[PDB]
Formats: sequence, C-alpha cells, structure tokens
Amino acid sequence: EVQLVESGGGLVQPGGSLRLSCAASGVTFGSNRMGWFRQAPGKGREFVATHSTYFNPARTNYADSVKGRFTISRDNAGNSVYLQMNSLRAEDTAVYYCLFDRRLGTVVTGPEGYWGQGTQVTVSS
Amino acid sequence: EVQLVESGGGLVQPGGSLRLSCAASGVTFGSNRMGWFRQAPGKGREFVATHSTYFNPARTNYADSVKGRFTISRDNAGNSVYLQMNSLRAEDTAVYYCLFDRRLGTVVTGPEGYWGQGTQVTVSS
Amino acid sequence: WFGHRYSQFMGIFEDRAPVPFEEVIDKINAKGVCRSTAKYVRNNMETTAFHRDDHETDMELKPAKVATRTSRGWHTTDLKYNPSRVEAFHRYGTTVNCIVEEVDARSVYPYDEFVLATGDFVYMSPFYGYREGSHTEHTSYAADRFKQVDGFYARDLTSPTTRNLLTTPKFTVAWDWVPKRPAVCTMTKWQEVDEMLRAEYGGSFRFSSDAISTTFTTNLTEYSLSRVDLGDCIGRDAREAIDRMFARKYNATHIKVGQPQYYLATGGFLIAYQPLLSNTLASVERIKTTSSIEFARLQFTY
Amino acid sequence: WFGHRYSQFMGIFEDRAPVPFEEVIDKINAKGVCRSTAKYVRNNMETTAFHRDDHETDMELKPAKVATRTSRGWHTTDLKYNPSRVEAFHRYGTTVNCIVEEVDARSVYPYDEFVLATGDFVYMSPFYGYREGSHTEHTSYAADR
Amino acid sequence: VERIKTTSSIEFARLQFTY
Amino acid sequence: VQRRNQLHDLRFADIDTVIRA
Repeated sequence: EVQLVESGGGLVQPGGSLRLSCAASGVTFGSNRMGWFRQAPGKGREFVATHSTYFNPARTNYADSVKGRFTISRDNAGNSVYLQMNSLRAEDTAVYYCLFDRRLGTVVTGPEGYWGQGTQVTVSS
Repeated sequence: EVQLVESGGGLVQPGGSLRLSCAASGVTFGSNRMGWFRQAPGKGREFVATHSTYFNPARTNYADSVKGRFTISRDNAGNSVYLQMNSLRAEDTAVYYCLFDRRLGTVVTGPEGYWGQGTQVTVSS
Repeated sequence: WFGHRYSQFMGIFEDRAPVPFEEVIDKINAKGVCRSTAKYVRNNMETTAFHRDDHETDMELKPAKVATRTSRGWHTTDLKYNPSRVEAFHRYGTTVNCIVEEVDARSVYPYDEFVLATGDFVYMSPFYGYREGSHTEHTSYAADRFKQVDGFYARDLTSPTTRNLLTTPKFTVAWDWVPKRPAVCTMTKWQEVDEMLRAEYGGSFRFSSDAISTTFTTNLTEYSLSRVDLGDCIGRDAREAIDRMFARKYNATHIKVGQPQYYLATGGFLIAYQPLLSNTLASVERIKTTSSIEFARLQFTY
Repeated sequence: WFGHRYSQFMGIFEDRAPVPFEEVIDKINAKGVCRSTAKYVRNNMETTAFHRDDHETDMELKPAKVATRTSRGWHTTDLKYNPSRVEAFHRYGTTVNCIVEEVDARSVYPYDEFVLATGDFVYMSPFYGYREGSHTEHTSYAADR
Repeated sequence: VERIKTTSSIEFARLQFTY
Repeated sequence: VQRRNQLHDLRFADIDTVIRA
C-alpha cells in the first residue's frame, strides 16, 4: 500500500529546466521501480523514465525522445524519485505521472502498481 | 544367461600348437571367470586354466601339467577367451570345455556356471 | 599449527573411503586384515592416504568397543595420528582406520534401492545379480562397481553363498543374493481363522468369524492371485496354515472340499478359504488395505 | 598434496553459495546460463570463487542426470577440478557448479516458515509479499534478501 | 518384573459394552 | 530427504571419471 505525492511542475519556456519530485510513503521498504510516465493531450500514457533499485548500482531507463535531456535519480534512503528535465522542447507538454511499482522493464505496468495524481507540465514559446 | 561358442580344436602332432577360442554372449557384463577344463577318455573333467577379470590386472591360473606350455588370454573387449597350447603331448588329448561363471577359485566350479559344447583335441602321430 | 606453548587444529578433513573388492577378498575375508593405506577415487581424482604417513602394512581387524543395542564391528586403529610438534609450522597428519560393520539393510517396494542402518542409501535392488533375470533389476551404478561371487565362504572376523559386493564412493556393501520372488511379498498373513462361516446372499459372500468378531464381504467371483504383483507368499502361507488348522480340528470329523479359494473383501482383505464338509452330511497390482477393521466388526455385531 | 608416486587430498572445502537475484534474472531466466564465478557473503566476508580458477565465463545449464522419483534439475559442470600435479607442493583447485532445482515446498500452520525437499528451512511465510497486507507476514530475513 | 503392553484399539471393549 | 540428498552426486556430478594430469 503506497501513497505517491508529486511536486515541481508547471509552465516552462522551451529550453528551460524543470525538476519534478515524487515522495513515496507506505510499504516501500524493498527493491522497487519508481519512474515517470506522461499523457499528452489526445495521447496514451507512455513511458518516460524509470529508476530501479532491483539492481545495485540502480538501473535507469529512458524513452528515446528524452535520452540526454531527462535524468532520473533518487534521494538517499530512497522513497523519493526526481526527474530533472533539461532543454524542454515543445513535445514535452503533458501530465506526468509518478509510478511506484514492483516490476522490471520499462513500458509494461499493471493494476497492482501505484500511480500519482499527476503533475501538469506545459512548454509554450 | 550366457551362450558359449568354442572353436579351433582338432588333431595335431606332438610338439605342435593349437589355439582354442571361446566367445561369450548374453549377460556377460561385469567381472567374471572364463576358462578351459578338459575331459580325457575315462577321466574326469579337470581344471586346465582360468582367466579372471575380478582383479585388475586379470589373474590367470593354470594346472600343474600345462604350466609353461598353455597360455590363457582374453579379447580386447573381453567376452572371448583364448587358450594357446604350445608343445602339445599325448596327455593333452581330451575334449576341452569352455567355462564362463562368476567364481573366484580355480577348480571348484558349480551348476550355475555355463559350459561349452566341448571341442576335441587329439595329439597323435 | 604449532604455536608457542599451544597447538591448534587449523583443519580436520574427514572422509569415508570404500574398501576395494580386491582387499575385501584377499585381505579381510582371507586373513582378517586390512591395508593401512586407502587408495580410492574422490572428486574425480585417485587419492592415496597412508596411516601415520608411514609405509603400507597389513593391520589386524579387532572387535570394536561394545555398545548396547549395536551390531558387530571391527576396526584396525584406535588413535588419531597427529603430526609431531615443530614450532611455528603447519604440519599434516593422516589416520586410516579400516572399519567393518555388520548392519541391517531395509528395502521397500518396488525394491529398486535399499538403506543401511547407518542412514546410507544404496541405489541398487537387493535382488540385483547376473542369474535368473536379476540383471534387469535396477542399478544406478556402473558395472565395475558391482561384483557377484558364487561359492563364497564368509570367514568370521560351512555353506557357501552368492555374495553381492557393491563399491559406492563412500563404502563397499556386501550381502547375500537371493531370488526376489521367494523373498518379498506385497501381502502379509494377518489372521488364521479355524472356523470361518461363508454365506451367500444378494450376490455377495459373507465370511464371518466368531472368534475375532468379524464379517468380511466379498464378491462371488474369485480373485485370481496372478493379479497380485509379487504375491508368492499368499499361496504357500495359505496352504500351510489351512492344512495345519485342518490336521488339528477336522482331521476326524470333516473333509476338505476342493482346493483353497481366494476372495477380495471390502477394506482390501485377501481371504484364502478352504471349504469343509461334515462327515455326517457326506497388469498386476497391489491391494490397498484400510487401517480400520472396525467396519467389519460392526458388521459382525449388527 | 603431491607425493613422489601418489596424490592425497589434504582437505576438501565444500560450500553452497546462493545465486544472486541479478544472475537469476539476467542469466538463468533470460538465457539459461550461469556465471562460472560465485561471489557471496560467507562468515561475514565477501568471498569469490572462480571455476577451474579461470576467468569468468557464461556456462550453459544442462539437464541433470535422470534419477527415479526425482524432480527436474540443471547444472553446468559434472567434473570436479583439481590442481595439476607439481611434486612436493600443496596445491588448490576450485570447482563451481551452478545448480537449479525444482523442488516441493511444504508449510504447516500458522505458515510463518516453510521447508524444501532438500531439508532446508526457509524462515519466512510462503505468502509474504508487499501487497494485500502480506507485508505483515513473518520474515526472519533482512529486506534486501 | 516386566512391562504391560497395551493395545492401541479400545473399540473391542466398546463393542463389548454395546453388545 | 536423505534419499533425495544422497542422489546429489549421481544427478549433478560424475563419480566414475578419474582425471590424471
């Protein structure tokens, strides 16, 4: 049973930076995957990034579009995941969702996972 | 159950040579004793030689009369025993029987062993 | 390791090495002695150990110290040999103790393996051999590990036996080969009933014994003993008990009628029944048996 | 130890090392292979053993020799490696055999632990997990295990 | 001096009582 | 348990091969 609290989104001009945070509370004490998905207007919720503590060192995965611009990390002691986005192009306008999940891989999720309420990110010139 | 097929006997002159062969088929795997006995006219079936794979190197036993003149050996794959008789004499005229059994001695033998049909060996001028 | 004023075991490697067939025959059974050396295959390597790290000698087997409720045992050495003290050195010492132990061995159906009292498993049929189809019994081992000697005379550490000697990686186990069929049986004799009354009713036979208060229920059709796997005890035990009970209670007043008949009663009970007559009137399978006879006793009482 | 005419085992250290989660996921379940090395924590020490004292390689898992009334097993090596002969020296040899065994597991009430067919106890509930309150099931082990 | 051996089954005596 | 455990070398090992050098 996991609660997820996002923060740090909003309005951005292209080329700017934005750091979203997601704090996880509850049953989070084992190895897990925490990541970010996004839903664009009139588009499905697609994989953005994941950070997995199933492996040591932790394994980070990114979507093709966001590689080199987006960086996913975690705080010390875990339970909080950060997405630092640099060089936000216009394609990045979406509602980003924080995921806490006991899985591996990138794109496949399930009903057993925990999604956040969603943080809006708009990139307009 | 073991089938024994003998070969190589016949008539020979004093001082000649003769090689008897005995091929064993059936349940012959494992350590066993293969040898030659002989039965003279009106005389009992007495021990001649044995070759035992119960020991490695294999142990060969001979009767007192045939020692130094008779040599017992086996096939490369086992399952066949050869008696090279050299320097034959009148005492060697007998029906020689091939024995395959599971015994350890030389002369005792038993009803559970397997005998050949018997090959005639005659030494005369 | 020999420190100053103390010695400490850095390690103690312990192993069980089988006694080869050749030693069992030529040394132990022939003279009651073992070699002080152990040459054997361990971890895919031929390893040789010398008792006290000394030259190979013949050592007498002597009775082990008696323990209550244990079988007979013999051994050659009583002390562990440790290397003599040299200060500030690691030193090694070898002890070889030849042990011979009489043990009980137990095998359950289908008798493709057996156990020894020491807890060791032998993954071979007790009835494995070369004769009478015993070569088709189960063996897990290579041919060179098994030996069978006919005309074997045991020497205590009159009559010969057929001696099975199997060399496992840890020990050599020897026993007497016997044919399987006369030895084992999937059924065992439970009750001898000198007065069993048979009644026919409703297409069923009821066999009632007043002595044990029991009514068995069978079908009218006989049970052929050929359907029993390894059931050779049934006929022989049935015939001796039947004749013994006859030659004791009816040898004067009754005559046997026919030969013994076999029936399968509910509860999985095999009944061997000899009918009598008063003079005044005149895919083989295993039968499963219930643990409770109480149903048949309730039947009798009711 | 290599004597002049004989070889003798001075000692044979035998150990069972767990296969780490990452190797189970990335090698065994992904490719049916095992690492030839065993890196594990024993006696409060991280110990590393190399098969045949050689470099790390991926070794294919193959079916184990069949035995009656026995479940399925797989392994990588069936020979023990021993050091080559050098006279008058103690030498060491390492064998690493990666073994996978399907086993039956049994648990009695109150199901706070279970056993394996090998006789090994596992001091954790079979129903331990993170979901539907199964995190309150018994565990004797640390979270990282 | 010896040890008394006891049957695991009391149902013979219960059949006796009922009968 | 004993019957399973004492089959370990027969399943996963080789008890007959002798390697020289």
